[PDB]
Amino acid sequence: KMMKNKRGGVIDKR
Amino acid sequence: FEARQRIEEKNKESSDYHAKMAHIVNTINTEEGAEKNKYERERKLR
Amino acid sequence: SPFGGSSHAKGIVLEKLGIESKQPNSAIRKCVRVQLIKNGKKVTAFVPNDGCLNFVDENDEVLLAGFGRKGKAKGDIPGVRFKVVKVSGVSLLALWKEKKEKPR
Amino acid sequence: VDLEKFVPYFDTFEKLAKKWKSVDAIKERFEYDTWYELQKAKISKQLEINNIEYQEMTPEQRQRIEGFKAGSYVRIVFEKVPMEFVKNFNPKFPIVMGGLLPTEIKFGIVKARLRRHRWHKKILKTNDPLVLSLGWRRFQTLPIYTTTDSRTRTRMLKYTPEHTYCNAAFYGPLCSPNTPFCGVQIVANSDTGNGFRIAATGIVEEIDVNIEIVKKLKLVGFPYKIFKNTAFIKDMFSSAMEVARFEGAQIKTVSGIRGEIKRALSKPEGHYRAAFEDKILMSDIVILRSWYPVRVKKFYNPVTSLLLKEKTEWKGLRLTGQIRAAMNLETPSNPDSAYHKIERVERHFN
Amino acid sequence: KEAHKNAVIAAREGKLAELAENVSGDGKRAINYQILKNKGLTPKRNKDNRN
Amino acid sequence: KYTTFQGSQNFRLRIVLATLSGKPIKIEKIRSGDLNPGLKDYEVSFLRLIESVTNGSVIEISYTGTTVIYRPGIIVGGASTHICPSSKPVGYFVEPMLYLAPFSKKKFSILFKGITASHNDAGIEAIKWGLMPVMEKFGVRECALHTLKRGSPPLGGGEVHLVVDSLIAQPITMHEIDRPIISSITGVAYSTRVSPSLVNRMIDGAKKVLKNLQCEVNITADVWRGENSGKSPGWGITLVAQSKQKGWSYFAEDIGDAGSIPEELGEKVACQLLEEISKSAAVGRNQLPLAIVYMVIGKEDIGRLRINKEQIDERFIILLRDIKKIFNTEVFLKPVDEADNEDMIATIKGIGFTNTSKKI
Amino acid sequence: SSFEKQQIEIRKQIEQLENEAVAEKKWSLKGEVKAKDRPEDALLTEELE
Amino acid sequence: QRSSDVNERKLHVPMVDRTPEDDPPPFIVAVVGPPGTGKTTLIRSLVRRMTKSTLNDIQGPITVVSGKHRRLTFLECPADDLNAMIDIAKIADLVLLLIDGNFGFEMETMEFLNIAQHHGMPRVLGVATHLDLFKSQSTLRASKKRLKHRFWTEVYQGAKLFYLSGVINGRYPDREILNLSRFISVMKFRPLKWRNEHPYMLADRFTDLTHPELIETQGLQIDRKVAIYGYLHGTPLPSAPGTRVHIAGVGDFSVAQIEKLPDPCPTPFYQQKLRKRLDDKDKLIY
Amino acid sequence: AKLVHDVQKKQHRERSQLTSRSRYGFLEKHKDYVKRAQDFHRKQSTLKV
RNA sequence: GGCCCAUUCGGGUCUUGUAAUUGGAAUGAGUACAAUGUAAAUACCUUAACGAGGAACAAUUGGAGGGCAAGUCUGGUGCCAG
Ligand SMILES: Nc1nc2c(ncn2[C@@H]2O[C@H](COP(=O)(O)OP(=O)(O)OP(=O)(O)O)[C@@H](O)[C@H]2O)c(=O)[nH]1
Ligand SMILES: [Mg+2]
Ligand SMILES: [Mg+2]
Ligand SMILES: [Mg+2]
Ligand SMILES: [Mg+2]
Repeated sequence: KMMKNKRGGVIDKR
Repeated sequence: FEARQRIEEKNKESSDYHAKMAHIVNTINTEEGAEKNKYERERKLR
Repeated sequence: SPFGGSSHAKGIVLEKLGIESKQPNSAIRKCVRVQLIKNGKKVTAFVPNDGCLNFVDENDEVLLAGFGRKGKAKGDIPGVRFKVVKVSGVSLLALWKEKKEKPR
Repeated sequence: VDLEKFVPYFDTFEKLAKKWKSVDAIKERFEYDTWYELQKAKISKQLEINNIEYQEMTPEQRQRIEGFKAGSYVRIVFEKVPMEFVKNFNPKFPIVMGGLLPTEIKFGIVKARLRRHRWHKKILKTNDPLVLSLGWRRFQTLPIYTTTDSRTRTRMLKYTPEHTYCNAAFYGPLCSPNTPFCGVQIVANSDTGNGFRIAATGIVEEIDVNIEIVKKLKLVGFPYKIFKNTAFIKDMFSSAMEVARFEGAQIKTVSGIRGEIKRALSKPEGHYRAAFEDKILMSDIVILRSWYPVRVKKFYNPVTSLLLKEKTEWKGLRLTGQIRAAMNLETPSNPDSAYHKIERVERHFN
Repeated sequence: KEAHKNAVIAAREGKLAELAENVSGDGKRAINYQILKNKGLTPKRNKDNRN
Repeated sequence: KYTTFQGSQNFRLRIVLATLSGKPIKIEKIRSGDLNPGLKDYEVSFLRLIESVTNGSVIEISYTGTTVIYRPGIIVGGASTHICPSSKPVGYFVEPMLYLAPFSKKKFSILFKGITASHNDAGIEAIKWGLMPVMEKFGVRECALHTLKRGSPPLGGGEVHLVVDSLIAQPITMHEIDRPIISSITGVAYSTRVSPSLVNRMIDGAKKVLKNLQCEVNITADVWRGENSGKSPGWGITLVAQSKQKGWSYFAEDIGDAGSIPEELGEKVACQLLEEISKSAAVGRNQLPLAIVYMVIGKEDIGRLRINKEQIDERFIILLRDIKKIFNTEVFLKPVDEADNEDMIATIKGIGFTNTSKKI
Repeated sequence: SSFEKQQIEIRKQIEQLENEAVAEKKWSLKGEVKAKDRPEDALLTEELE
Repeated sequence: QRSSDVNERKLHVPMVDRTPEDDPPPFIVAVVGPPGTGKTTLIRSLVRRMTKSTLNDIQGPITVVSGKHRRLTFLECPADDLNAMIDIAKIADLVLLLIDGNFGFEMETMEFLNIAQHHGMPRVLGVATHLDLFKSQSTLRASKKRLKHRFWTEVYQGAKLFYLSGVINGRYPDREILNLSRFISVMKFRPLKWRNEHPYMLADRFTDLTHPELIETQGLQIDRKVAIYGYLHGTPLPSAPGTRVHIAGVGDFSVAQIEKLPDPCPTPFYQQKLRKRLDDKDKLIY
Repeated sequence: AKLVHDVQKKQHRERSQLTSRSRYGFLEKHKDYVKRAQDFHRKQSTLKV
C-alpha cells in the first residue's frame, strides 16, 4: 500500500 | 488476510462518505433555510 | 427582494460542493457555492443538471436567478433559493443544447 | 553561522542579566459603495505601491528587480537553434515567443475534462493520436478517456461520449489547472478534406506524475452440475491454485443471482464449488467482476511546423483507421458481441 | 477465407471513395448545414407543428 | 544542469527551496574532511520525509555519502507517520514542513514520533505560538500542531500531529513598515515525569525579570503526568511577547538539563526574550527566515517587511544568497525615515508562485 | 542535423506505436476473458483485485 | 427597478491588469480569413490611411502609430496553415475576421472563432468583402442580414460587422477604411488571464549571428546563434539570462542574452511629454 | 422529461446466448429469473399450507 | 380495435388505424429578361423564362409521461427498495 502510488524513491547507493 | 483488510477499508470509507454528505446537507438546510425563512417574513411584513 | 431589489444577481463561483457525491444527478451534486459581487455574501445555487455542472468552473462569473419550486420533491434540498442562468455571459441552456461555446 | 541551528546566538546569561536589570531601553515597545469597488481599491492600492517603490530605485536597480517591462523593444539572443529554422525561414509565418512558468517545464500526466466538439463528425477513441495546444505549445499525445463510475474509480472508456464531457488523461508538459485547450486530429493540408478540424475541447483539472486508470476484466465460467443453491462451475479457472486465490469472491449470473466461490474441486483442475442465493440453470453464465490496471503511453511529438520546408504538411502518428486501411486489415470483430433481435416464447410452468 | 477478406476490404474502399466524392473540386470549403443553422440538440418534433 | 551548493550548511532550506521552485540542485562536499564523512542519520531521515510528501522526486546519494542530487517532484502530502531519530527532535522535521504544507495537493496530516525538545531545534511551543502565527498572517488560516505525548531527551517517546487544513494558491503580500507594540507576555512552562514544583519555580524566575514591565505576564503551567509524559524526565519554559494589534509574536525558549536550577532557567529565558525584543523590528531573528521565504514565493508584487540592524547577521546574509541562487530574487533594503531607530525596510518582489498541485 | 536526428528517433517511435494499435490486445485488456482465452496460470502472477 | 439591474451589469470578477502604466506595447491586430478574401489589400489600405505611405509588399508584422497613445501591429495569418492559425489566436488583441460576402462563412473562419473562444476570446471585428459581386440589392440586403446574425452567435450580440464593396487600385474605398480605422480607435481591450500571466513577444525581425567561417569549417548542419527583436507584452520578462522560453513551431530555448533598445516606432504622446489632432509627422511605420 | 436529452434515453440492446452454449437454450435475464422465482414461491406457499 | 366517464368495481359508444403503397394537378418564396419610374438613380407598380415529394425550398418554444443493459452507486429482514 506504500508502493502503490509512488514513482520516485530515494536511491541510496552507499 | 487481504479480504479482511479490503472489507474493513471499504466499510470505513463508506461511513466517512455518509457522514460527509449528511453534514453538507444539514449545514445548507440550517443556514440557508434560516435566510430563506427570514426573508419570507420580511416579505410578509411588507 | 432576495437580491436587494434586483431580479438577478452576478456572482463568483467558489466551489462545487456536491462534486464528491456518488449518486449522479443528485440534489447535492447540482449545488455550487457563489459569492455575490454586489455585497460579497456567499450563497448556494442550483445548476440545472450535472451535465451543466461541467460548464461551471471555479472563479467564473455567473448570473443567478430565483429558484421556484411549485411543490415539494423527495430529494430537494430546501434552502437553496437560486439557480445559475448564465455563466461568463452565456446561457447555460444554450451551452447545454450545444448552441454556443463558453468564451474564456 | 548556520540556519540548521534554529535558536539564535545569545550572549552569556550574566551579561544579559546585568544588561536587562533595567528595562528602560525596551519600555518604548510596551467606505466604498459596492463590494466590487472594495476589491478594485485593493488591486489599485497594490499597483500604486509598486510604482512608488520602483520610482525610488535607480533605473539599473529597477531593471534588475522588475525586469524588462512590457512595451520595451528588446533584442533576445538564442543559441543552439536548429539550422532548419534559419534556412526554412518564411517572413509570412509568424514567430511567437512565450515565457514558461516552472510548471510548464515539467513533464507528466495531465488530467483534464474533455469533450468531442459538437461540430466534429466523429467521436474520439482511446490511445488515438490527438494534436493538443496547451499554453504556448502544440504537440501530439495519446489520451485515455475515463469515467468515475459514480465517483468510485477511474475506469477506462473506449470512446468519447457523443454529447458530453469525459475525463481524459494524457502525458505531456504540465500546465496550471483550469487551463483550457483545444485538440485537432489533422494539421496537414493534404488531409484536410471538407470537414471541421477542431476535434476536442477541454480544460485541465489536475497535474500529477502518475495515474491509476483501470479497466473492467470479467472472468467467465459456466455451470456443469447444479444442486439447488450449490453449483459446480467450470472454465472460470485453469488450475485449483487459481481458484484458491479467489475463494470468497463475489460472483453473479447473467440473471443477476448472486453467489460466492466456496472451494476448489480436486478433480478436474480449475473447477470449483459455489453457493448462490437461488437455484441457477445450465443456460446461465457466471461472471466475476475484476479490475485490471491500464497505463498511459508516454508519447511526445511536438509540432515543429516552422522547421519544415512546407510548414503546412506536418504529419505525425496516424489514426487507427488510417493504419488499418494502409495495411489492408479488416476492422476487428467478434461474432458473439454482435446484437440480434430476441424473440421470447411465452413462459409456462408445470 | 481470403475471398471474404477481399470483399470486406473492397467494400470499405468503395465507401471511403464515395465519401471523397462529396469533397468539392473547388478549393473553397463551405460550412455544412449543421454549422450554418446551428440548431444544436433539440427533441424530435412533429410536422403538424410546422403549420 | 544542477544548481550546485557546498557543505551541509542550510541543508533543509536548500531542499525546501528546490521543492518550491522545482529546480534540481546538487549539494556536494558534505563534511568531506571529517572522520565520519557525508550525511548524518537525521539528514537521511529528513530526505525520506521529503519523499513521503512529494511524488516523482529523485534523490540520489553518492557512494561515499558526500554528495546529494535532488530533482524535485510535486508536493502532494496526505496522511503519514515519521519516526524521528534520537539525534534530532520532532521540531527539526516539523519546521521545514511548514514551508511546504500550504502548497500541497492533499492536506498534510503527519504524525511525528521521537524526542519533542532540544537545546538547538525548534520546540513544540515555538512552532505553535511562534511560527504558526506568522503563517496565519500570510494566509494559512487553518494550521495546528497537536501534542499527543511529550518526550524529553534522551529517551524521548513523544508524539505530535501536524495538521495544515488550509491549502492556498500562494502567500498574501506582506505590508508591515512599523514596529509592533507589545501588549502582553504569555508562555508555557512544562514538565514531564517530575514534581509539579519545578514548573512553578521556573515561572517565579521569569516573573522576577519581567515584573518591571508595564504589561501583563501570564505564564501557563502545563505539567505533564501519566502515560503521556514520555520516557525521560524534563522541563522547560517558553515565553512569547504578543502584539494583539496585528497578531505578531516574539518568543524565546529553552529546556532544563540535569542539575540545573529551575529558577535560573526562567530568569535566562525571560532575559533572552528581552534581548530578542531589542534585536527585533517586525519579526524575531528565529521567525525571520520563514517570513522572507513566504514573501519570495508570493504574488508578483512588492511586499514590505521592516527589519532591525541586529537581525542582519551571517544567517540573514547566507539565507539571501541561497534564495538568489535558486529563485534569482534579490532583497532590496532601504533605510526608514525615522531617527529614533535605525531599522530598514526589506522589499522583495514575489516570483508569481502558484499552488499547481491542487486540483480545481 | 540535430533536428533530423530527433525526427529519426520519432519516426522509430511512431512505427512501434502503429504496430501496437494494429496488434491484438492482451488477454487482460479484452473484456470477458475465459480460461481458454488467456494463458494458463496467469492470474497467479497478475494479482488482481 | 432598472437602476438595480443596470448597476448589476457594472459588476464583474475583480482582476489585475498587468498592462504598463506608461509606454504600453502596440496592440497585435491579426487579419484572419480564408485565402483570397482580401487580407493583403486590407492591410495596405489601413496602413496608407494611418501612415500616408503605401507598402507595395507586406510581410510579417507591421507596426504603425494609429493614435496619440495607441500603436497597432498588423499580422497576416496564413490562410492555409492551421498551426499558424492557432498561435496567433493565443496573442492577438484584435482580430479582423474577413468573410467573403458572396461565398459566405467558410470552415477556416469558423475554426478560428472556436480556437479563439477556448484560448481566451479577443476583440473580434467582422469585415465582409466581395459585396460588389452581388448583382441585386434585394439579395445583397438579405445576405448581409443573414451574415450578421450568424456572426452574432459566435461573437456577442451587437458585434460590429463591416461591409466593403470593391477594390480600386488594390485599395478599399477611402471613407470605408476611415470608418474601420475609427472603430479600431474607440475599442477598449480587456485583460485575458493567460496573456496577463506570461511574457510574450511577436518577433519583428530575425537575424542569424553565426560566424560565417564556422558554417564552413563544420558545415551548414551546425547549430546557429540567432537574435530576435520585438516588443514585449504581458508580464515583465526577467533581466537575467537563462530564462526558459518556447518559440511556437521550434521548441524550448534559454535566453542567452537580452538588452533593451530605443523604441523604433515611438508614440508621440511620449515625445511631446518630454484636444490636439495627430501631427502628420508623428504618424510612423516600422 | 425535463433537462434530459433524447440521447440519454437511448435503448440499450439485449445480448444473447453464446453459440458454444446454444444447445442449452435461451440465456435468461433478470425478467426471466423473476418468472421462475415467483412461480416457485407460489407453489411452495400452498404446499406449506 | 379506437375513443369517453369513473377514488372503487366497472360502465358507455361505433368506421376506425397504418410507424403501408400510389396519382396527377396548383403556386409562393427564390433564380430573374424588360419597360415604367426619376435631374440621374434607388424604391414602387406592371411584366417574359425557370422555379416542389424528404415538396432537404429541412419555423421554433415549452410541458407531461414512458421503456431498455451480461452497466454503475446506495440501504436492507435471500430473489427487494431507492
Ligand atoms: N471584387 C472584389 N475583389 C476583391 C475584394 N477584396 C479582394 N478582392 C480581390 O481578391 C484578390 C486577392 O486579394 P488579396 O489581397 O491578395 O487577398 P489575400 O487575403 O491576401 O489572399 P492570400 O494572401 O493569397 O492568401 C485580389 O485580386 C483582390 O482584387 C472585393 O471586395 N471585391
Ligand atoms: Mg495576402
Ligand atoms: Mg439568431
Ligand atoms: Mg404524394
Ligand atoms: Mg420560418
